[PDB]
Amino acid sequence: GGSPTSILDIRQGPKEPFRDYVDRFYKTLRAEQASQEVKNWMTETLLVQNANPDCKTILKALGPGATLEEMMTACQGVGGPGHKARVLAEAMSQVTNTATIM
Amino acid sequence: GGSPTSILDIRQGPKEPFRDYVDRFYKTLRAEQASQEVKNWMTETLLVQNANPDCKTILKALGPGATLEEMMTACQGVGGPGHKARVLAEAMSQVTNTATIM
Amino acid sequence: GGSPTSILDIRQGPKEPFRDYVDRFYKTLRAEQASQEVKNWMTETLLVQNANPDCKTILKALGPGATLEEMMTACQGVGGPGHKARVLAEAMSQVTNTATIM
Amino acid sequence: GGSPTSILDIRQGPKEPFRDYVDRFYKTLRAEQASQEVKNWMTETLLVQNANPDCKTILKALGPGATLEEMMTACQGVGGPGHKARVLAEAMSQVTNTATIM
Amino acid sequence: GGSPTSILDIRQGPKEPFRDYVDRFYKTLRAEQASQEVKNWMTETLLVQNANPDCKTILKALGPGATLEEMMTACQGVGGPGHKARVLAEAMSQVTNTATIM
Amino acid sequence: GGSPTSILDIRQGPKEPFRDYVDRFYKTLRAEQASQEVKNWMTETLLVQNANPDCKTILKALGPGATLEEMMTACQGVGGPGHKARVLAEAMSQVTNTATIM
Ligand SMILES: O=P(O)(O)O[C@H]1[C@H](OP(=O)(O)O)[C@@H](OP(=O)(O)O)[C@H](OP(=O)(O)O)[C@@H](OP(=O)(O)O)[C@H]1OP(=O)(O)O
Repeated sequence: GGSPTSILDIRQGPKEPFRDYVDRFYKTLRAEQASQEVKNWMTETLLVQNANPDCKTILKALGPGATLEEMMTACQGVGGPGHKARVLAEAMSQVTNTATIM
Repeated sequence: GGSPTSILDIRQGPKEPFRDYVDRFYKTLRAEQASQEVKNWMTETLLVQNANPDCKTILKALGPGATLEEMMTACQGVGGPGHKARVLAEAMSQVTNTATIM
Repeated sequence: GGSPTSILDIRQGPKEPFRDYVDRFYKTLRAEQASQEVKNWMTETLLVQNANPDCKTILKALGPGATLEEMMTACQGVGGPGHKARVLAEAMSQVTNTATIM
Repeated sequence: GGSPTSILDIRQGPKEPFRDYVDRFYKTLRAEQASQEVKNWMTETLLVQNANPDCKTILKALGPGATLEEMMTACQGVGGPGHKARVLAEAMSQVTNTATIM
Repeated sequence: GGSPTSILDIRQGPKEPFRDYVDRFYKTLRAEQASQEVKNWMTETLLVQNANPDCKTILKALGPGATLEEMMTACQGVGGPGHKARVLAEAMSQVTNTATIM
Repeated sequence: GGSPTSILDIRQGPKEPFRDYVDRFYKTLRAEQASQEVKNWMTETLLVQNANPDCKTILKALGPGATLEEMMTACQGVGGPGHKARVLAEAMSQVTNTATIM
């Protein structure tokens, strides 16, 4: 499901922010020789799924229609204390209130 | 919204400290050819809004129109045991008293 | 057996991402002059096992059938806020309820 | 209030240890063209104030009159488990007992 | 007894992977001139004792009489979420239930 | 409290391992023109106190009679889970039980 260099073998490091992830997302796409429309929805589906579950959760959180920028800001912070500062608090409240998960 | 290398793109990384983000910001603002008043407010609107939810929200935390010193000290602590530490024990207290959020 | 430079000796770094470790494994694997199928069943048997208990455990966790992509998506979650948030989330309440372990 | 390269613009990176930040301060101070006395008092009034709220709170904590060595010893520990750990332990207990803050 | 570089000094960077440390042990062991066997038992007695108190601890948990491989399977989990996660949960529940220690 | 480059000015980075620090110090000590004996009297008191509050305290923690074997063997874990697993496992029991400190 994606050969080396192909935008399909492109993924946001588990810790890689969206801002860092995104840059290369398209650099490796440019490596892929696909029409814009071919790469377009790829630019979309490959980006988000391969965008590190912290971001995917955010991206999905931003609700569809999100802009590469909107997701970018929310999932950009993914990586440094910018986002993590908050996630430690929420992850913490993810267990305190939501400890029971079914 | 925001072209590459523009002060608009300029986004304090999450971990990106204010003194750091702020340093490349203005170096970058210098790079975008804008009028004085244009850079004058970009220096503002792009510095606080795209200032990494930690620093950014800090500026807003300090209170709007915050003196560069107020956002600087407050955000110049972003990335160190000075501020980062505050986030570890404090967010921890956001879930202690403020865990119930609606 | 499984001395250095062998896909056997190929163990995802403790923190080496499935995206990297897979590359390492697949880089040291190619370096390993094994039959194609041999590499493939190593890719199947060695990978899952010598893949960093975080990814490794996941591999088994996704349940058999995990395409290289499934173990990839699941083991790609591992390494940052995406998954770490969760590991922290469970290791925390596993201790709370599941503290009693026999 | 403080131009670039001036000791006024000199600020201990949040994580920047005092040992590193002191060098950058004085190295930069050398760069700043201020009388020996003017540099000497910057060395005092600037070094402390722009010394990373962590080392900065340590300087005051050591108590005014702290010899550069005193702030150095205490503010040198800033940046690693040396100080960061102590902070984790103190901040940790600052929320346990001191959580109520007015 | 045991000066720098001599395997005796050979120690796992506490965060250093067992695999790397071990490589350092063995890479440097080769550097420490001994009888074939002498280097080997060092490989045993020194490695466990000087391999990151966590791995040092794992090894004992790996079963006195641990093979270099077994500990390799476990200590490899060190330096990674494999262990960072596990330690977090255990230290977490040990203090909670086992808080009273005598 | 020690001139630059002198073994007196030799200080284990707050994160600097004792292994690295012990090595920095001894090289620096050789650089430090302390008599053959003075270096030995330096290698003793300086090495213990300037070696990063984490080790430094450990050195005292090992209790008097701590030979390089004790401080190196303890302060070795400094930097990662070896020494630190204790910092995180015990801190948990240092604040929970010992939070009240007078
Ligand atoms: O110990 P690791 O699992 O390898 O985590 C490290 C560790 O961070 P923590 O303070 O959270 O433990 C580093 O700090 P030190 O071990 O050197 O103290 C830190 O880097 P800084 O020193 O610059 O704060 C770095 O975080 P990062 O590089 O993201 O800023 C992070 O590594 P990972 O999160 O990538 O595992």
